[PDB]
Amino acid sequence: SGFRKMAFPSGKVEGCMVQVTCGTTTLNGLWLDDVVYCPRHVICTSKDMLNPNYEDLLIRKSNHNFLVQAGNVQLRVIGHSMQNCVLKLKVDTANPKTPKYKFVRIQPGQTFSVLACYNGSPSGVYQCAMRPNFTIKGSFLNGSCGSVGFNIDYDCVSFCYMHHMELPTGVHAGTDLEGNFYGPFVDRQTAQAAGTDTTITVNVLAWLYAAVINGDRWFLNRFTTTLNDFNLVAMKYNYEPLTQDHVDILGPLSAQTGIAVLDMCASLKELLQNGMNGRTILGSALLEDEFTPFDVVRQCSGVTFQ
Amino acid sequence: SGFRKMAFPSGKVEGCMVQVTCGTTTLNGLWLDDVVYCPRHVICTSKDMLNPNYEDLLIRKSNHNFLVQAGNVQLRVIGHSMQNCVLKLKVDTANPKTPKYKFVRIQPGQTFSVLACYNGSPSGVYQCAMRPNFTIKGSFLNGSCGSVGFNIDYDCVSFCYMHHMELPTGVHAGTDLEGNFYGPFVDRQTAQAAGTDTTITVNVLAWLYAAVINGDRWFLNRFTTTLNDFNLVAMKYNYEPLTQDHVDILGPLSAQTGIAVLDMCASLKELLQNGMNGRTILGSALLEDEFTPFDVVRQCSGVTFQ
Repeated sequence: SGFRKMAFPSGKVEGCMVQVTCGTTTLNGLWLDDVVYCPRHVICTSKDMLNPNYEDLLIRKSNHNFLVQAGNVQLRVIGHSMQNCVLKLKVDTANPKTPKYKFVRIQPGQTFSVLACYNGSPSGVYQCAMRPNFTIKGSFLNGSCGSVGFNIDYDCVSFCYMHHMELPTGVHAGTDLEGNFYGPFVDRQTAQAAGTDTTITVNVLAWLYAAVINGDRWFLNRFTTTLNDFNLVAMKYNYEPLTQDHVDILGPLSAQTGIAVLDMCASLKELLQNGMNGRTILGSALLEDEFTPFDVVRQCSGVTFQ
Repeated sequence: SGFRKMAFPSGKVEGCMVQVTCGTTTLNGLWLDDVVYCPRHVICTSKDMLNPNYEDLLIRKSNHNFLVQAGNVQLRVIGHSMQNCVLKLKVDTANPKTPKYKFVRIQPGQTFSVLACYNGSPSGVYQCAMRPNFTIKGSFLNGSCGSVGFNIDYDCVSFCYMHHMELPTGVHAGTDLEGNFYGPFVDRQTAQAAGTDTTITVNVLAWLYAAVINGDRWFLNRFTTTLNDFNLVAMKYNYEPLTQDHVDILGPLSAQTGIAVLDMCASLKELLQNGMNGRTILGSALLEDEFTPFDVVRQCSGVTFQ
């Protein structure tokens, strides 16, 4: 038993991390088959970033202007291209360590693992969630740009995130691997409003199920509630409204614990309205919303990937 | 910026995980050079576990009684032997993916990464702390036994933990890679008393420093305190006593932030006596003790390993 915030094993992703250098700037790139993916702002200087015209900036660059190093192997750049906010550097040799992979645009409220990298070398891996406002609360220092987030689905690495910038408010923003930002953000050094963030209600309920599986009763109540009436309380505490799609997602957790979803909603309702009274759930003094229902079933059944 | 509970990249360790099966039991093994290391209790049945005579049990076993699976290739076991509580299965072929590695016995309060595994397949990775009572609060289901914990020190994998058992109270226990348990525990299915656990005071201070580095300084108070007077307060709240060794270890964080170690203890003293009053520190409503001072410096300077 036990419950932890678990990241996917990163081996398959480590093999794809390269160092990409253009002019003075060095960040991380993703080498799959014979293409390296990296944030296009690698072609910028500190002052360019205030208002870059990326097309003009890239025109002054040629293939040989790009220094791509994969460990100690020098890669040869035979093409360069801009797709939305990502740069696709065509290189002469395919990555032999290329895993089975696809590019995926995830939904707000889904989770993924991040392999934080500096100069193309992996330093850590951690789990996180794409917030409802399309930000992520991560750990990215100078030169972490181009680090990617991913899920593993059996043998297939699903790349969903590439890191581009820290907002003035300290949260993080980035693109899918086709270069479309999550949210309203742009790769330019200006103040940028993230939305009002909300708590991912379906995730919080999945975590309450994880609590019961592991021995925590105490929040279980004698009440129940209705879908319509729970969302009234949700709106007051800035929880995402619950839909029937969400209730269906919680079916298996419902069936294993024997606790109907609206009964768990009633327990959560009392928690929002009266707090936790300085007691904890699965060791936490707050309500946790960074486990999807799939994350909970994986950790409580032991799904492996090889 | 940002701060996360970050695990080491797991690639080098994934390459060493195999599946080891004996009778009905299947758990995980660590294939380094031509030896597979796994818990010796794989040679036990459910009923054997009540009181195993491991010497007699291992005498009755033959090489062919050990089915070692590495991906799709089954390895041929040409020897078996017991070193304390770990079983050493000599195999026909040396692991071509063997990293530079050492076997290390860690101290209570240090941290390490766990590659949680089932049937020899990596399923997840997370950071954890060896508690002062020599247990770990991990996430281990049936067949996770033999999962290992480790640190990376530049290029060398330092294996420090092998998982063996869940205590009846739900916490976890295991050995170093020489088969010596951490703590008073034994590999037999009986009630086993773990110690009184305490909070790792030096880790909490490291995290408070991590908080200041990242912009959370509401808890900074204007006072100081003495080492003797702080430990008096610490003992009342089941914190580990702080030593000068601990103060010296926090030196670099002290110098980077401009907050003397004893001033930070004064902040912590107040935090223990009046709680957090519904504020958070680095997103958390409780005081975190699973980051060592080295963990904080790694994540705040961006040290990589590849």
